[PDB]
Amino acid sequence: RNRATRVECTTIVNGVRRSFYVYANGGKGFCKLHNWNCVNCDTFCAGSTFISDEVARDLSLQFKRPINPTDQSSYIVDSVTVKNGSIHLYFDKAGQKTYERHSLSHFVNLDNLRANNTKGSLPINVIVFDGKSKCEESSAKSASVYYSQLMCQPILLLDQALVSDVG
Amino acid sequence: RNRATRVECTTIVNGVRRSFYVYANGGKGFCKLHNWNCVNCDTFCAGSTFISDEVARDLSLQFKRPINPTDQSSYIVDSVTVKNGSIHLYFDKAGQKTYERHSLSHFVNLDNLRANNTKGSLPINVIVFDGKSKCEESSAKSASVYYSQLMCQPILLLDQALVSDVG
Amino acid sequence: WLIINLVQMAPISAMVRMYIFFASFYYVWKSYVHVVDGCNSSTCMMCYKRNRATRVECTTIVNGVRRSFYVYANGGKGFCKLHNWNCVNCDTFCAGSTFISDEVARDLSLQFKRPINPTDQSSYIVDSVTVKNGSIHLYFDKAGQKTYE
Amino acid sequence: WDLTAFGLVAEWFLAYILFTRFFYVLGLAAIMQLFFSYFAVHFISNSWLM
Repeated sequence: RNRATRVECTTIVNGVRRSFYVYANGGKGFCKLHNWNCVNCDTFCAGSTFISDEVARDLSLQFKRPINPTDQSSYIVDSVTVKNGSIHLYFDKAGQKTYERHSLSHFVNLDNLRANNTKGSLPINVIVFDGKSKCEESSAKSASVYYSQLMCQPILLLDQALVSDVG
Repeated sequence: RNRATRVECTTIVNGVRRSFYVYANGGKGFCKLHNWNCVNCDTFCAGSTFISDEVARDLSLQFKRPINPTDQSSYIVDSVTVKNGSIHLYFDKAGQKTYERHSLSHFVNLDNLRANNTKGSLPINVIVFDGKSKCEESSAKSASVYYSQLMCQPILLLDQALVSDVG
Repeated sequence: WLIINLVQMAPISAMVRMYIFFASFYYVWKSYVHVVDGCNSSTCMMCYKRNRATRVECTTIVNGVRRSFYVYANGGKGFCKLHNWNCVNCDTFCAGSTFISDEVARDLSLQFKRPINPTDQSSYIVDSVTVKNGSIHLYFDKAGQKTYE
Repeated sequence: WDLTAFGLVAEWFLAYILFTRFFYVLGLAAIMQLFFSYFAVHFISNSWLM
């Protein structure tokens, strides 16, 4: 019936309503795992379908049919260890302890990465917030879905106190 | 029935909704290849009809009748070679390897050409983005349809790393 | 009295056999559902997913041309806990062996949606040269230890 | 040779191909018939309506 490639939806960040697109296959396959027309929905490359939990229920409310989400919006870090110029971030995943690695060059300046920057884009997949301030944590949680929908793959949350002492 | 010259539609770039016009013949011919009233739809000159794939499905949804697109929104470059002050850009086209040439004077300053500049207009048909950053690639992909609808002919995408070493 | 009649309807063995029949049918139906439609746990790759194949294709940028290359695997037999990859004789260098570097490790981790561990650095710097018996010896430092070829 | 079972299997396969909303009630009837034929006797007493 529908050959559309992008699906529009809205989200609220910092008290304003933004918009972003959700990509679709366009007419091939059905992907009965989450009953959506997806293109290679197993890789975090650009252009791949990514249905977050927060927008899955809104999409399944606009389209009157059940829709199953694929990945959670964000996860909370628990431990970080530096090694030979690389940093490992540890977080839980469906009850299993996993880790991810990134370059240390991105952590030289936290201010351009924290929360809602002036540029409006994130250079890396992590975000830094103060754990004591409730408002900062709430704003980071709110912006997590938007930044995980603008680019594929989930967003990892870093506490400022935890990463302050390692750098 | 309709003698209108321009058709309105909308697109989303950088989280805001812009508008642009689509030109029509105005009452002569039917162009059964894509069942739309077009004026000389074989030349990339100004004022010619240009139906991109991304907006073709939206137009065929506003107008309850099938509409066939003419050209894809954008293509990805694969190789560049300089020669006697000229640069050739190689990209695939329907399974055939083709190339396009442009002057080297436009590449002296990449910053006024990359992504969404302050001016809001592109001086040439190419765009430069960082391949490592997912967000930059997504923004370029989103703006590609808008910049290929503001002016005729498709937009060619250049990776910043690829063109960095040749200049 | 209704409960008394219900509980004394049939002997225990008949009840057990009837429960076994329904349980077997339910499990057969669930297995049939699991065969076609796919399971939720796609991370473990179960058996309905690919990426168990011997070869994996990736791309890299050199000068002005994008080049492709293959990455080898065991095809499903065995798994390495240290490298988190289906490596084959990764401790020796030969035709058909596997080699992962940080320049490709991140891309492969992004493609497979799980972290992987690179095995060695891409390149090293030679600091001294010695020539003997018509042969040339190149010395370099690796992890604080002297090595030569 | 005899091939009645293969014919019945083909009929069931073609029925499963032509899936509708009312296949479930037929499957329920078939499984109930199998269950009743397999045990019977034990839980049938009095109650001529039953």
